[PDB]
Amino acid sequence: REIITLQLGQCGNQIGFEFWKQLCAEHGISPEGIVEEFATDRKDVFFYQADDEHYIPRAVLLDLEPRVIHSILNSPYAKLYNPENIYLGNNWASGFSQGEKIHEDIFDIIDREADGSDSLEGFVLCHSIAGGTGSGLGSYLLERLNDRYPKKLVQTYSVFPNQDEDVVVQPYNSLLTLKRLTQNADCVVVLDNTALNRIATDRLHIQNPSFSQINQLVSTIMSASTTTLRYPGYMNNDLIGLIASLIPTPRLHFLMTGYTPLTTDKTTVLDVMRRLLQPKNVMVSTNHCYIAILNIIQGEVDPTQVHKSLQRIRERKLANFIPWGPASIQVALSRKSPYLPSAHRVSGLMMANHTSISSLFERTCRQYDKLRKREAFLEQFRKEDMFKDNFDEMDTSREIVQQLIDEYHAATRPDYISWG
Amino acid sequence: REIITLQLGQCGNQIGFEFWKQLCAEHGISPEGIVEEFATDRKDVFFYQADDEHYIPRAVLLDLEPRVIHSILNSPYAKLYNPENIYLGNNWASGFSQGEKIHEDIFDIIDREADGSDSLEGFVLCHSIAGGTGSGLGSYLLERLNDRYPKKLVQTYSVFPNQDEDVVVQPYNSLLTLKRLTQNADCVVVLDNTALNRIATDRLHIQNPSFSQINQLVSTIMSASTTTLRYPGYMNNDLIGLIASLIPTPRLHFLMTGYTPLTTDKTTVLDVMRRLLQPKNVMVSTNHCYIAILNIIQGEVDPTQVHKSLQRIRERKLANFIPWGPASIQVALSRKSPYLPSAHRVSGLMMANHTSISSLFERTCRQYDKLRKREAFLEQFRKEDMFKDNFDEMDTSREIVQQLIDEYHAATRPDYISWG
Amino acid sequence: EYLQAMRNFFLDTMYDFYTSIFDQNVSFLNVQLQELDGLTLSYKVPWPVDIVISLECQKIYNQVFLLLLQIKWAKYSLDVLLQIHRMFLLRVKLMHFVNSLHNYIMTRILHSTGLEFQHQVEEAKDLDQLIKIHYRYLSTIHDRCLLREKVSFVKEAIMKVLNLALMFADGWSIEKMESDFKNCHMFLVTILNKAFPHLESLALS
Amino acid sequence: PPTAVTEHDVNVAFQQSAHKVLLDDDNLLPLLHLTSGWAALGLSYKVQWPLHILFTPAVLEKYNV
Repeated sequence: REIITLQLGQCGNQIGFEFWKQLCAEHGISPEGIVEEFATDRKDVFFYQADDEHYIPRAVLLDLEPRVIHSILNSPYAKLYNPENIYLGNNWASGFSQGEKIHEDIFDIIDREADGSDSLEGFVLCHSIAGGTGSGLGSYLLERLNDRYPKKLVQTYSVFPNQDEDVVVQPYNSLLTLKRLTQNADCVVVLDNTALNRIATDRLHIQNPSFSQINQLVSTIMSASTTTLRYPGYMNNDLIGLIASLIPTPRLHFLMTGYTPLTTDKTTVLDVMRRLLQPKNVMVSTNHCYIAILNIIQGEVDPTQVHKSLQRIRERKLANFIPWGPASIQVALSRKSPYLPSAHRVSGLMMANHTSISSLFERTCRQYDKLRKREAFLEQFRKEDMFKDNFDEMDTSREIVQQLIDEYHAATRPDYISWG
Repeated sequence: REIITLQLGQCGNQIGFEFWKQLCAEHGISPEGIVEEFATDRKDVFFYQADDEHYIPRAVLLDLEPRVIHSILNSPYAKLYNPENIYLGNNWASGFSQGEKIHEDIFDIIDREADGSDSLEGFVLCHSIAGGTGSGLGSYLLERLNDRYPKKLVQTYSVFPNQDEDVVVQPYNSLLTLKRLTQNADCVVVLDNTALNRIATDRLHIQNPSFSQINQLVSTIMSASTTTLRYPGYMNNDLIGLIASLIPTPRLHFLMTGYTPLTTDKTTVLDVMRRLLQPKNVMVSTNHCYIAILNIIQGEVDPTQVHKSLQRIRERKLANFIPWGPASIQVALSRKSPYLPSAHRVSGLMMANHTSISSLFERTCRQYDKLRKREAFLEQFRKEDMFKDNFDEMDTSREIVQQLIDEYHAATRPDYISWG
Repeated sequence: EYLQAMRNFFLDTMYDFYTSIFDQNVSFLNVQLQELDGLTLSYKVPWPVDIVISLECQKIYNQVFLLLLQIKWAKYSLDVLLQIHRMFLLRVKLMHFVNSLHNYIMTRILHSTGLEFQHQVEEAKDLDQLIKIHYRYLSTIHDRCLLREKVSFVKEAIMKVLNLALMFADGWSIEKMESDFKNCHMFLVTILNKAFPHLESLALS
Repeated sequence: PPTAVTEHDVNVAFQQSAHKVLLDDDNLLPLLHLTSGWAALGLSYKVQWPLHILFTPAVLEKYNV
């Protein structure tokens, strides 16, 4: 059903605008919203059911001090959506306080779009971890949505920040935002800028327009994640049916992503299964076994050979898995999307709950603990000081992520029949 | 039956002359009045039944200091009508006093046309709110008709003035004229120059010949409002049967208008129903629900799918409505008018009694109250001072429009079973 | 030409004809024509058209003509006007329902089926089949607009609300009308929710 | 089911569910019928019988199960 998309921060507004351009080019949509002469499919997931099928995206843009929003403005895709839901520092404290002072009218924008919608099923946050203006503001405002609407689902698209540390409060910003992602969000998809830049230098020799290329990558990711909804498929036409298979524990909602064609410039399903089982098709960088793996595929397949593919991949025993419990690898299939150029016809995408991300969390834990012991990298924000005199919110987040690391490592153990 | 049309003021004479050109081009009429070789339909609503069907319009032009009347003169459509019913400042007091001194001979022109007519059913006033020479004179003379003929219907075509305040007595002029519209008129259709200019800048990039374009718009409005009469339809061939459905309260006679094709440079009836249910097809700019909505349509329709359209729009429940009482949306259909070019074959027009106009009234109330408290924007007219030493006519009108605002807001309440 | 004139110059033009008598006699009808009960009308069909259009067909036309005149009676009596304030509620409360009933009879039956019926009679290739396709419209248009069906469980409300258009016209008490009106209205809505299909247009209103 | 009231209700609800998106008209062949109401669930359907004897009553009951 009806899901309202949230874009915020410089990075989040970038991939949100790119993804809306992707869905405008993808379906039979003009740059004005007009249904084209080649448009059928399910068109009410983010698309406003207008009379002449002006499929207006449910896209709420809220930031302050607009820079990239001007670049969004001089475009014909500012005529695709505008139900007047577009709204005009880089620290957690500054963004937090700026979100505090104007929370009411932007939440009125939220409420107007909410009652204007037929239903509400999820909040999709276009974001990046410590995204400058996105950080602080997004954690605050995410707390406002989670308090104000406890009956909805939260998926947060963000990337792991790698800017080669310059802001020195970035582990604090990511730590507090990660606390809010634990307690005010039900799904967080994070990706490594390092591994994506490695794949970009792998397939081609371009790494310099990294923003533009990464918009293509995560726009392919998000269109592939919603393709079973936006084109008539069979299952995971709800977000919640997709989320339920991944999560055995509502604090372990952090998923690894991989994509089977690394070049775009076909063959059977067993082959792409073996490809995706390799960790070099993964977009993300002791012993770690997955909790549950699920794959979406789109392309030209043999409908009987997918049975044979699962049969051979099983009897190969090409993976490990976790001691505690019967899960599986899970196959999901949908159509190859029409009305775009179709190169490398099989494109697969994987969502897996892996314990390897606890090491990445521990890296940020060690960075935060190091800068905390040194205590010269908070820069004494007055907004942070009046917000928290003792800075024990960071201590509480470090406690939360440590409890999650403990849950990760006891889930690696067969004693997750007992407590983790 | 027979309705005599009144055009007065610069604006009212403009759209009246344009509308008479519209009906001359519309029916089989020469610029001399001669019935043409393509002329059947009902031709006695404003058309004098001459022998050789010189369908002379019942058009009474009365003003003083003629400027635009000279532009009406050098035209072949001055030979369409002239039964000698054409007669040769911008304030309410000046126009009021000028209408006072010559009321007798122009009322003799009225009486001569009245007994010359077979019957009398309505006065259609071509006007604009605070139309300069129209204001004051029109309120005075409207009082003369309402006193002199209490058995007739008054419809006043006017537009809400937006000239970006320069005359500073304009809220006083509109306030007194609005008092006369409450107590000496039974129907007032007002339109926002702001929203019409917004639609003009929306469909095209022209806003500079705004007078010429707005003549086309309100001439389409008025021809569409009278099309069921001037072409053989079934119902609302009386004005009063049309007016009766809109009005539950004889002081709430102010109607909102919308028009379904916004471009002219077709499809089913459910679609235009959904279009007209959107507030962007409306020509006019807390919670506000309509009292009663009625629509006229002209075009190529399926006569069974209009049932299906009302069925689907009802079961959609795409609208709210008012607590107190069983009203409905009301469909009305007539022919698409022949002998003109027929582009965008479905053209719909809506009349609705909405409580949102009370906010517009309150805007003018706040403007009048502000200029009254400042008391430097009446300019001390001596005609106004001898007409009213204490200027309590404006106080009484403000009382009247406040009572109407109270009726509007208690009609928003379910307690309009009790008094409003 | 006669068939087109039938449904357009009776069953408008005849509205004013009825309204002049509304505010009598057998000679008044003729001078008004040449300018809620009773009311004959007389006209002759020529013999080449009388061996297609029956004599009994006039008796069928009279039945529907009477009922439509009663609708115009109640409609025109309420198209002259625009606890103490309770009368205005009784205005909205009734004007609704009479417009719904009128919309039903006019649009849903007499404009759908008649427009199809002209398109069907042009597909008759002879004299005799033209009689048959006509009669298979007559005996069902005589049924669709209520003249033989649910005569005292739906139709009686239409009968009793016609006098409310007179009682409410006089006053131009009030609560003692709406208590009766909402009860018979609710009987009608709770019967029509199971409905032949063309009654669902006013089942909802 | 009382089997005189619910039969109308299932079809009314079904077409109203269909009106929200995707075939608000065109293809009225499926109509929810009734013979718990899940264990008394039926359906009404129609195919062109002279032009489809591939579908029979037997073939469509097999699909219905």
